[PDB]
Amino acid sequence: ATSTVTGGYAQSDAQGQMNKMGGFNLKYRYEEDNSPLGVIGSFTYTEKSRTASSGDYNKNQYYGITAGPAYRINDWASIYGVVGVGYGKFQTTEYPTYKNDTSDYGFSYGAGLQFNPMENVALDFSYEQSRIRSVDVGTWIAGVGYRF
Ligand SMILES: CCCCCCCCOCCOCCOCCOCCO
Repeated sequence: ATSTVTGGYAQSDAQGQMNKMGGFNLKYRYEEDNSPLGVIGSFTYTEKSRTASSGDYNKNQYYGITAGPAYRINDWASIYGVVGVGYGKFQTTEYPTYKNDTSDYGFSYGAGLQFNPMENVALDFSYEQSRIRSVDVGTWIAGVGYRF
């Protein structure tokens, strides 16, 4: 049995003018030595904050917790699909002191590929999609790590 731990930059974009929002992603994958089928869990977090000249301030945070099956195609490539929950927390302050916060969970799902350019190294690329209330958040991920 082996495990693969990867991490890297994540970047979210929602339909509706909610520009790019940067963060990170971590995945923990587990494989058995004698089956191509394993499991992978994924943690994603992005955020963006903005303060206008008017004094107004906005802060958006996105969390995605997903997991699913991972299939090893050959020695250097595997594919995976994940499902779970997405959480969005949106903070807004109308200067000087009017605040309004909203948060809610939604379904999240994703798919990715992991390459092993050397047996102990992993290059991970995935996309994650969540629907929180009516906003659709899409997040691209590129990570790296070790298999051990
Ligand atoms: C979106 C990407 C694809 C989603 C990955 C789904 C991968 C699920 O597995 C598909 C293949 O089925 C697995 C085989 O388990 C049997 C192996 O042999 C067992 C030991 O004797």
